[PDB]
Amino acid sequence: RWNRFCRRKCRAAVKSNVFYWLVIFLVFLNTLTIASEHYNQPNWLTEVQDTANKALLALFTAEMLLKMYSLGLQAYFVSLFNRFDCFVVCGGILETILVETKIMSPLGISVLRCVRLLRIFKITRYWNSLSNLVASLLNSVRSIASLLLLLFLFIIIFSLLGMQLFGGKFNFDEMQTRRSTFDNFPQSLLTVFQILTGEDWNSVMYDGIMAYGGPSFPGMLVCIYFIILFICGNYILLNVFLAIAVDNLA
Amino acid sequence: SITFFRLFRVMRLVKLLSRGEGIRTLLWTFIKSFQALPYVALLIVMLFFIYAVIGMQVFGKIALNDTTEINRNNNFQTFPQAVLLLFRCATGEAWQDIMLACMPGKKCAPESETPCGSSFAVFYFISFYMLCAFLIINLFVAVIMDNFDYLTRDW
Amino acid sequence: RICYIHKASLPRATKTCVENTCYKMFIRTQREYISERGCGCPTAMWPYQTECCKGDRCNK
Amino acid sequence: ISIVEWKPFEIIILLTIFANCVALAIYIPFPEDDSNATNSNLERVEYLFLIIFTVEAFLKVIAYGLRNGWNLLDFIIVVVGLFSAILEQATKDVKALRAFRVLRPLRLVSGVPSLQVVLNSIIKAMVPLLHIALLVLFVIIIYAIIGLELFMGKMHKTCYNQEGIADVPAEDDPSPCALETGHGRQCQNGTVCKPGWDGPKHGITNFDNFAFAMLTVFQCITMEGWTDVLYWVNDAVGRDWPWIYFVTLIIIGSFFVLNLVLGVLSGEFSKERE
Amino acid sequence: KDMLILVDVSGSVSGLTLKLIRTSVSEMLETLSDDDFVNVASFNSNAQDV
Amino acid sequence: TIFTNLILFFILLSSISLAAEDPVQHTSFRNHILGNADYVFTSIFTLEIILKMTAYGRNYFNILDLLVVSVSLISFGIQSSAINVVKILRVLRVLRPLRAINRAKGLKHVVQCVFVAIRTIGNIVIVTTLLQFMFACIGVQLFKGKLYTCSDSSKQTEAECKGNYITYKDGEVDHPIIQPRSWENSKFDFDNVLAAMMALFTVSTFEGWPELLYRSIDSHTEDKGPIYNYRVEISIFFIIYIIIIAFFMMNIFVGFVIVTFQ
Ligand SMILES: CC(C)CCC[C@@H](C)[C@H]1CC[C@H]2[C@@H]3CC=C4C[C@@H](O)CC[C@]4(C)[C@H]3CC[C@]12C
Ligand SMILES: CC(C)CCC[C@@H](C)[C@H]1CC[C@H]2[C@@H]3CC=C4C[C@@H](O)CC[C@]4(C)[C@H]3CC[C@]12C
Ligand SMILES: *[C@@H]1O[C@H](CO)[C@@H](O)[C@H](O)[C@H]1NC(C)=O
Ligand SMILES: [Ca+2]
Ligand SMILES: [Ca+2]
Repeated sequence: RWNRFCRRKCRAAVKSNVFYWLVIFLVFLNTLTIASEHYNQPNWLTEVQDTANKALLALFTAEMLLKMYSLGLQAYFVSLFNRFDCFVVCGGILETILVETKIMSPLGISVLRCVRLLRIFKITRYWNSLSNLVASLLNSVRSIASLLLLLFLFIIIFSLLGMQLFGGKFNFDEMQTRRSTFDNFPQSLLTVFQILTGEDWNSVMYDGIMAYGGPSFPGMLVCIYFIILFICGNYILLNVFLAIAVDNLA
Repeated sequence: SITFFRLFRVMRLVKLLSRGEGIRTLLWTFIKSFQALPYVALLIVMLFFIYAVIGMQVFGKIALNDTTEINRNNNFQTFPQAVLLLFRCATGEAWQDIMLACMPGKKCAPESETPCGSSFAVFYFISFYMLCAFLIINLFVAVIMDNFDYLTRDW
Repeated sequence: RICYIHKASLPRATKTCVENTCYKMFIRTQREYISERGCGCPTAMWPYQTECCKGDRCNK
Repeated sequence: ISIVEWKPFEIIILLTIFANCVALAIYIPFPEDDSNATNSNLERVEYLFLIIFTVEAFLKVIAYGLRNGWNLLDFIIVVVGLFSAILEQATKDVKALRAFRVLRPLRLVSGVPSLQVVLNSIIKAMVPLLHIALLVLFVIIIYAIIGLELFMGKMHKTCYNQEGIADVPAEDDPSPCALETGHGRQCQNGTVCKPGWDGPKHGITNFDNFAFAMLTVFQCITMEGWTDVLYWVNDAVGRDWPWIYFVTLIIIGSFFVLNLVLGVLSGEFSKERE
Repeated sequence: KDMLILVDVSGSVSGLTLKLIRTSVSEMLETLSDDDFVNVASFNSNAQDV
Repeated sequence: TIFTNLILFFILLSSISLAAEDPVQHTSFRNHILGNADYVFTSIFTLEIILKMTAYGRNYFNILDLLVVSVSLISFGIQSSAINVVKILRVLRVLRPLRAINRAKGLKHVVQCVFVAIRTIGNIVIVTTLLQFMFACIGVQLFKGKLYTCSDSSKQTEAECKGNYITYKDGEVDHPIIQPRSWENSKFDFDNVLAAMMALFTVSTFEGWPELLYRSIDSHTEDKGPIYNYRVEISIFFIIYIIIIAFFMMNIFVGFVIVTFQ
């Protein structure tokens, strides 16, 4: 009833140029604070980068509200990028429960706030294609998820068959304990993922051949598994990660 | 001599391969597209030349120690061998290991009169990889879009 | 008290110090060649690793 | 009985296949016949998980008269399951028949409409990439044959530490050598080296038959370890002409092959988009 | 003492584990004087004496 | 186009002269035939400027020509400190081939096409490097100093990992060999942001990443040794990084190039 000094300095103060251009400065400060850390840090850096965390979080949490009753709740929550900062601040004020027993440590959520550094990118050339980029990648998210789920099912099937064939057979008298095995399901999944990306796909094949006897007629027939895995996995990788890219980007 | 002359029969085999309308159409179109653009290969050639000379002068003086990733086969000690090393890095085999082997403090050849090596290895073996990837992708896309008219035809 | 500190790892020039811990900065793989001795227990960049001692010229 | 084939049966069967998949996920293999209690319970559960499929398959045949495709696949996995159960119970073969448990999730995935559609799209996109699958088959043949002519068994010598036959004592990486009058890697200081050696990598990687050289060419085409083979054929035959093989195979069979695949796929994608 | 060594010879100890098991047992029998009695058994779902 | 031929021959022949040198040796006959080879080239290369300078009074590629000829003009002298400055101008002789880019038409066309491609894909490159920085920052607070290990697996502290220990050849108990005990960090660590920026690049190149995965899996505490399969849920970091950066942001690069050229 008496907002004759509230709304005038609500919309015309959060969108009043300097507010932005200084929020960008504070975002750069936050990313500097989280980035400027290493192993065996000095005492002063550990103190300052721990003090400044909440010193910036309080200002940004206030900025939440200052922009909230300026554009209302509907116009605040409609924007997808607004909800990203919403989740960032929610996690920031939430991490002071699990800070008791580390778990997430200083959770890498303070990083994810640099997506609000693309605010500077906003005015850059063809930023209204980057918004279009994520727009398409989220509009076709159903097809993207279906393709990814089919690829994941292919990986799961070739991991189950992998652990059925070479389960508990990579146990030779040699001293080392090579970790590209098929013992558990996580290990089989990691091995299948490693073979699918090509990296050292010929080093697990040799183990598979040497485990199933050796170079021979029936023994050297299990390379068919690795060959089919490589061919089909690369083909599906192309059909997913290039169809998504080409379709959405075009 | 004799080993060379036993080989021709695989050419009759490749003629048998050439049999087929689709194979001939695809292959002839792609070869004519590749010949249509000979100035896109003289970018990768230039890149290989420049980085071979640069690496030869900077990082190639080390002794051929068989226990590291520089030996009688992998070294900068001659232009063909340097080109082979760059090709191996372009295919991405052990480029990080060669970068580590080019780190400074490696004993160099006694015939040359442990201060040998350089810290330029990171920049060289990262910039070469990125630039080679870009140039190969540019060649690929150029030859693809020169034949795009054939590629999408609705026979 | 005395351990040689320098920027260029090759010449290995001598510089004074005050910390009672002389370190040893070497590469993670080629550890035979010592890049930089000195004083204090600093942080090693890549590719490097540091071993820190209890006295002067302990690094050897 | 062709009235219970409605929704409840479908969702129930999908849940059964999903539970079978998770059961296979837990199963965990053990070296040389060992087993814990979980493997002694999952083998009991994968009897109800077989009775359910047997009951499902018994009604459909006397309800729908096997040619639906995925129905045929379900039938094969079911009959293999009963045969496996009978053999396991009567023999106290395990390796052979526990493999069809990965065909089972295929029958799972062929229940959801918008995953069958995606697979149909993928298979439809695979059809144009058949000439560029024939030309990749007729390169690993032309070069395998050439490798047969050039490097037939030339990589079977290695340093042996002259003082007794011993067993290939030369670093922790046995590498081929030569006979000085040859052109390979001389063991130089003593260590005269003689034939009778399995191979560079336990005998799996070498140009001996049309099988071990139709796999060595494939590895050098996927570019994962072609330098290791180049060095092995280099310091066993010489360093003059082993590169005109291993570089002309990758600038003809791994770039001009990855170029056509990308071109055809991009073309098909553009056509489908139009 | 009256040591009695039980050795797990089930399937899961095949490979590196058996090599260290066969060496560790060989090096605890060497901590025994002539005043001590020792036997070695093994179980693989059936107890026995090796 | 005679003079243009008169050069496109000489510059390329000078390039092949500077290519077939003697890397390892500083004194030889190949680097003396090619040591005094560049006196016919250097004067005729300089004379081109003299003939062309008085025809005008400056465009862009002429600056490159001036620099590539001044490289020889200066490296002939210099003297004094013959341990540096000569050692960088020796490398700076890699700009002779680039002189041919201007005196050969079509080469400018393809170079300009590549530079406009840079202009188109700078956005994707910047996004990829920003995500690299982001993932490095997350990984720092995840593997900060936990990737240390000792040569002896029975010690899990830098203080304890000292002195000597016994190593057995090929797992044979009858061949013991004394080795020292060394607290060695991983080849690709995560101690700071910059180191993670290189480790993640090597991961995205699909080279040596299984070793990093199976080393980070065994990490439990800072400044301590590894534990076999202590955490297997940490593989999700690498899986997500490979899916998002090594697959999505590279195929998006390729698709951008393809759709732009189409
Ligand atoms: C990968 C799937 C989709 C298709 C390929 C089937 C694979 C897994 C099959 C086809 C041929 C099979 C081999 C045929 C013969 C033998 C010899 C025997 O003494 C051990 C099993 C072994 C070595 C089989 C292992 C599994 C095998 C390699
Ligand atoms: C994975 C998909 C294709 C279904 C599973 C098919 C494959 C993996 C299965 C089906 C038939 C199986 C074979 C049938 C019989 C035997 C004989 C036995 O002495 C060794 C295993 C061996 C050789 C089996 C290996 C695995 C096998 C080839
Ligand atoms: C160089 O080779 C010698 C002899 O093989 C070896 O003792 C030494 O450790 C090697 N040094 C390096 C840095 O590889
Ligand atoms: Ca590789
Ligand atoms: Ca057991």
